[PDB]
Amino acid sequence: VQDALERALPELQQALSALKQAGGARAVGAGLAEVFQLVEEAWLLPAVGREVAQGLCDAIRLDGGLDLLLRLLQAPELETRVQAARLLEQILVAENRDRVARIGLGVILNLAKEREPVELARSVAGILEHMFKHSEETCQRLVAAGGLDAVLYWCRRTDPALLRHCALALGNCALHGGQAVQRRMVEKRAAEWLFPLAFSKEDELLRLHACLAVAVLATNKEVEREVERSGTLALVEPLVASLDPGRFARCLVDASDTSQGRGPDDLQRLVPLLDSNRLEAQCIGAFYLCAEAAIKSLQGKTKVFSDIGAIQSLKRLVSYSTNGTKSALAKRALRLLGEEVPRPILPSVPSWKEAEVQTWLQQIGFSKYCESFREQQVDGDLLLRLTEEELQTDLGMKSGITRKRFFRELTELKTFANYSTCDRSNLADWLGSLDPRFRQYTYGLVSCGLDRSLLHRVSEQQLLEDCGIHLGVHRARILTAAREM
Amino acid sequence: VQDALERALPELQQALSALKQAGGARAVGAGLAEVFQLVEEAWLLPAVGREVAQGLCDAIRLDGGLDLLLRLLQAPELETRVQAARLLEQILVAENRDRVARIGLGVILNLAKEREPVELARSVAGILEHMFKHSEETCQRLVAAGGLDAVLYWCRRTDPALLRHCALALGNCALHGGQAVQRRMVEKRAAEWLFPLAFSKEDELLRLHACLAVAVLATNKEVEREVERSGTLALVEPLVASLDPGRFARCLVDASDTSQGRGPDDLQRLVPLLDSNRLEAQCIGAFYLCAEAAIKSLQGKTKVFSDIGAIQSLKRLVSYSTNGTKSALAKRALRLLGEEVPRPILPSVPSWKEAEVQTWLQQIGFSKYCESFREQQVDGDLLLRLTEEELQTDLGMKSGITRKRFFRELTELKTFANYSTCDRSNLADWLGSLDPRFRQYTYGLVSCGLDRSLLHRVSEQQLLEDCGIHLGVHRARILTAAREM
Ligand SMILES: O=P(O)(O)OC[C@H]1O[C@@H]([n+]2cccc(S)c2)[C@H](O)[C@@H]1O
Ligand SMILES: O=P(O)(O)OC[C@H]1O[C@@H]([n+]2cccc(S)c2)[C@H](O)[C@@H]1O
Repeated sequence: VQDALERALPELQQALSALKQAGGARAVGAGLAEVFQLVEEAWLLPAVGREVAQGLCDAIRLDGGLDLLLRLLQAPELETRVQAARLLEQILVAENRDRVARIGLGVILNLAKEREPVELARSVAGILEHMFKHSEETCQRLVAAGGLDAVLYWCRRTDPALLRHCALALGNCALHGGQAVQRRMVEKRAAEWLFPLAFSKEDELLRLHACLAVAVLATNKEVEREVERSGTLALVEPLVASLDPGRFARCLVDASDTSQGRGPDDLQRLVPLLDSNRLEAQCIGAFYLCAEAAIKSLQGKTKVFSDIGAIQSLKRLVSYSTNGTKSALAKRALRLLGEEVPRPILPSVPSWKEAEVQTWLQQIGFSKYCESFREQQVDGDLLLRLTEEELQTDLGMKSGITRKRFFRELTELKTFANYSTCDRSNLADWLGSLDPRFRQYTYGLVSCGLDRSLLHRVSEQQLLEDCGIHLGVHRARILTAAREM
Repeated sequence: VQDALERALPELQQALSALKQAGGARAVGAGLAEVFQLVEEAWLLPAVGREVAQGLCDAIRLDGGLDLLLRLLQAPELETRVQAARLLEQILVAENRDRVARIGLGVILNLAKEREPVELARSVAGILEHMFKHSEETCQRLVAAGGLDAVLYWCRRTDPALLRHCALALGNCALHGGQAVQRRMVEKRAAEWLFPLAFSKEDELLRLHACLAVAVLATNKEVEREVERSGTLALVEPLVASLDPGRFARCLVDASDTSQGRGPDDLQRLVPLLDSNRLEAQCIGAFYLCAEAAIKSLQGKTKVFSDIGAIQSLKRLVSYSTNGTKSALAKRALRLLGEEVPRPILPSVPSWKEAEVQTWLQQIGFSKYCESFREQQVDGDLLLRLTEEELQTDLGMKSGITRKRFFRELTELKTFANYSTCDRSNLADWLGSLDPRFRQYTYGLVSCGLDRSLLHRVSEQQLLEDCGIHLGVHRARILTAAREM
């Protein structure tokens, strides 16, 4: 499908040569308009626009296109600025992204001080958004000085494209930025400014991006207080519930902000939102994943999600979902990828009987051992207290790899199980507060009769032997937490 | 092919005898011209010039030819110096190199102070450039005092041949010199003076050697700050991308600076540039390797690369390349040697399924066990956490040699894998900052639940058992690094 490359690269080289030869303002503007048209038609090329646009961006990278665009962007006249920034925001691929991070930092901030031209402001917002898509060190250095002031000022504006770009930029800050970056942004009242934007009924896209940024901020368990004080959290769920993934898929074809799909890096960033223990974050992540799933199915690719690994997260959500809209979104996405829909699994693992054990074993595809469990009368308690030796000898799992897979499944089930039948001190809640996966040990401690009050007097040997916590790091963390009452 | 040897040895002996008998300036000049012509025709002898020139250099080494040239180079008249140095730069093989390093230090420097004669300066630059190929202590001593000033002054000159000699000299200083030598050169503003040279569009060779020196300096992670402040880094990639190795091969036949190939030691120095973790350095290394591959294939030698080991680096680059220019260069170089081009492997190693495992196993040529991997349902997580005993028993690799080979392949894959799916504290980035190979351990730490923040509270036993870091030295280094936050 390189015919388009042979169609565009000669014209692109000619246009780049003209742009380098363009010393006059009119010639600069004409060349910038031509290259902008070329990159736009490359982007909108049906079902193949992404890779051809990336190739055009690479061809711009050679011949020093980036420095030429920066040079034209430093010109006194605003026409050069607007045209150059319009071109640049379309071509800010990861390679050009890091090149700008290395070289062009500081001029972009200075021209971002030019908040008055809204037409320029939209393009500058796109530039800084794509910069936020870059690594975290760039996030601190840019967001600290040029980020919050410019993004908040343009959020206070009313133009739709600028607000949409600002919301996307804030979402990228929340995703690629560190917990310190999110903390600083939250302290900068960013959520409070986003609250009208998410409450702005005009555009669904702006509200969606604002909800995404709010959810990613809520993933930080240190600033969530003022985050929920913003009130957007109670707004996130009704919005995602009201919207239709199929409707969103049919739309955005005309408004091609994401019509050509979304970068695998962006989806990889989104995936952690599923296992975030925050219902709004999981809702918005599921909605985005379902929308991108529909878009890719229209394009005809589903392997990218498996490469990212969202399949496992979605299936775990389906098996361990209590909400209705989360279940609907996950099932719809899985059916969009042409994947099986697992039946929800009964959470009362401690009270499980043989039927539940057989069902769960068949669900993890371990039928070869099912009868043995049925032979051994395995129930919830025994399954929860199952050990390596018992699995190997009594149940005949003589291959270590199979035992490792079984213990991985058991770890997942333990982490996402409800122990309300047995515990009474909410030891599971405390362990999850320390770390989600720590919940895997909860029943063991319950099997030991340990209590929160008694936790400060437990020992390492008691943890390893009685509680069966094989990992030394987890034992050390638990002991350190328990020593502090 | 000793016919050339018996053609040259008697004539060379006669010329050496005449030069020894030459007391007058005119006789000295005549003898020097004759021996220079002989060594020139010996070097340019088709496809066999190297060994015959080496034999001529050995014949000069005997009969005190080196000390005769030194004494003539100590003469008052400039003509004798220029002729003697013209001969010497051609006859400065490694043996003559070390002899001059032992004996002729300081007189060469003193005549290098005579920077005014540009024709003499060319030969002096050649002498010092070849001298930089010697050991690092000699490099320290001689480069520290005379080399820097002479090369900077001659770079300030306009002679293309002198400039090319200086660029090659700086590249040799960067390669053969130690980290202290590189630091001293960087402190001498070397890259800043190189910037106009690389920016001088006239000579492709001069720009290429300047970019080579810049890249080798950039391999140092202590002084790269001012190196990228020089600005040549943004120019390195366009140069290598624009040029064609075939163009470099068909050309330079007349300008026989490298038309007879390059010393295997030089290629051995070049190979580390491929695994230098810096895109520009790998680009220039790949370009040089492809050019030398073309030259050798035209000559008909490919085993030299296997002896040097560039095949492994090229294949690792091809498998684990994200850039297009590097991929194209490495693929073309491998096709020059008639070696298979491996298919690039999916970087999302944690998210691999059975098909990816089968593909990777077939790529490393471990087909004999693929079905077993299929039988045990090994996936990315299991493969990354696979142990010695599990491999030996479950997968039936009873021969420890095969297990060591498989674990070496797994170590390489881990070092070059992408863990962004699993980790979130960028622990891989920190480990690579400590040491690239340390990246192999990252997943294990991720499997242990360890992050950057808790790194300072890990212990040796936790590293050995939970993280499975078998090497005690690596464990000690990681613990020491973690103790310092
Ligand atoms: O996520 P990616 O594409 O690697 O990087 C973002 C860059 O791509 C352009 N873009 C992506 C998608 C669809 C359209 S119309 C345009 C953006 O303008 C930005 O420059
Ligand atoms: O070749 P090596 O061992 O890297 O360098 C040793 C000597 O060979 C001469 N030489 C080799 C080949 C082609 C020409 S024109 C010249 C150089 O003058 C150098 O002093």
